[PDB]
Amino acid sequence: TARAVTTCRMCGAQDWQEVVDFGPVPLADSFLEPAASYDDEPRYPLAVVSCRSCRLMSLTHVVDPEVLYRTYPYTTSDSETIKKHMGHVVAVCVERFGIPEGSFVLEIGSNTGSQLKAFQNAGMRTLGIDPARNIAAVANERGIETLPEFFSVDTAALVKKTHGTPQLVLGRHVFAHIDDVSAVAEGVRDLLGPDSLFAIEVPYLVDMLERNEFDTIYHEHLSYIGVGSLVALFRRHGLRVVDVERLAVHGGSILVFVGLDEGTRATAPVVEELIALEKERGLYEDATYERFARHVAEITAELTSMVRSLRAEGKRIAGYGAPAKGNTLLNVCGLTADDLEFCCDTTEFKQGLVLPGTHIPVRSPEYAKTQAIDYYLLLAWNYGEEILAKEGPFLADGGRFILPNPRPSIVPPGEHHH
Ligand SMILES: C[S@@+](CC[C@H](N)C(=O)[O-])C[C@H]1O[C@@H](n2cnc3c(N)ncnc32)[C@H](O)[C@@H]1O
Ligand SMILES: Cc1cn([C@H]2C[C@H](O)[C@@H](COP(=O)(O)OP(=O)(O)O)O2)c(=O)[nH]c1=O
Ligand SMILES: [Zn+2]
Repeated sequence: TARAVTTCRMCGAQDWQEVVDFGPVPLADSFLEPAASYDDEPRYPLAVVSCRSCRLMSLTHVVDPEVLYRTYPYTTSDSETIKKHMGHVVAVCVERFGIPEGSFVLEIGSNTGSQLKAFQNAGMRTLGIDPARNIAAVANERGIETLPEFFSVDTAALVKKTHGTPQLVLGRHVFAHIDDVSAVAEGVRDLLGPDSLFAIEVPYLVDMLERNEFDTIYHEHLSYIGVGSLVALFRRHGLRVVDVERLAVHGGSILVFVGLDEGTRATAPVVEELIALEKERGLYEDATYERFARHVAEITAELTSMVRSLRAEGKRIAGYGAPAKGNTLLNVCGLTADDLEFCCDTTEFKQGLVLPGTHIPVRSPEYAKTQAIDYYLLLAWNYGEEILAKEGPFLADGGRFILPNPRPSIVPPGEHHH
């Protein structure tokens, strides 16, 4: 079973309001071999709570990281969107903070090592840390040195001893996946020199609330983060938030730079600005999260009836992409193989498998192109621009997409938008 949250990860208080509860839900990245039955499929409570002190949003429970990540088989996206964004991460880190060539960049949750590869092409020394054994072996094979472990205070000390002081420590979409964020902050503090930086990229709570991105709630995602809660945490570990960049990726994200409290790096005014913006948009008030809650109920209900209505008219519907978040979407909406006949997905490992809970089949794009699908529910909506850009033939044939946020809508729209 999953361990229950007592006190807050960031600020250490214990005072939260309930925001939404989806009950027991199977793990979003636990895809299944098809056929037979699925009686023993594990399910865990999926509910979110908001800490009234620092306003970290968090799941009620913490599924064991060993279970989640040790055989995590899914590689970093090889999409043009992510290739470009990884190049941008390098650019921002190097150019904004003046990291010279030959500097050392450590990455937490480095996966297959593609982000590090880009840092190596910019002339940097690198090292990865990722517990997915399979994936770490691929990175190591490719020539990108990766320790096959979770990040910790002791692994941090092993890195310092063997590899030295990093000019940059990077964690992309991994900081929200770690329960003991205090230990990370400690390992980081020990690692950083006077002008070293700790940069983390996470989905921005402001964007999640405003665009009603409830499908981004899943067990892997323990935290849902704003700038406020991070300052609260780093205060308690001799670390200080020095800069933030808002990004379009993954439905609205923040790339947060953190340095030693008593180090070289000055705090930029942007940090205060975003903290003021968070207050100004109701993040410290109960109503905001009750409003989120009904938006979810509204979107969930109108998404299912929209799907079931179209099916009743004799239209065929499939899912486009089989991302982790799509499995929250379809489980919460209670959709099944009768509603979506398959989900197409470019991930070879996923092809031939079946989705968690809903048990919808996952098929290949080459198969999908042989089927007369009228609507695709766009589950990988964070890649909307890239996806729509290569689906001209489908759209030209009168095919349509259903987007789940900010509100359910049909692409193409009825008129040209300027
Ligand atoms: C969703 S992925 C992020 C992959 C990559 N950073 C990206 O942005 O595409 C989460 C990755 O972090 C790894 N991970 C999870 N918990 C970790 C921890 N405590 N320390 C280091 N890596 C971790 C997982 O094995 C997985 O490869
Ligand atoms: C960009 C793109 C992604 N996909 C799929 C590949 C991935 O399995 C999924 C995107 O998942 P992603 O959001 O990158 O991560 P996660 O594995 O946590 O969901 O969508 C397509 O099928 N076609 C596409 O054009
Ligand atoms: Zn808190």
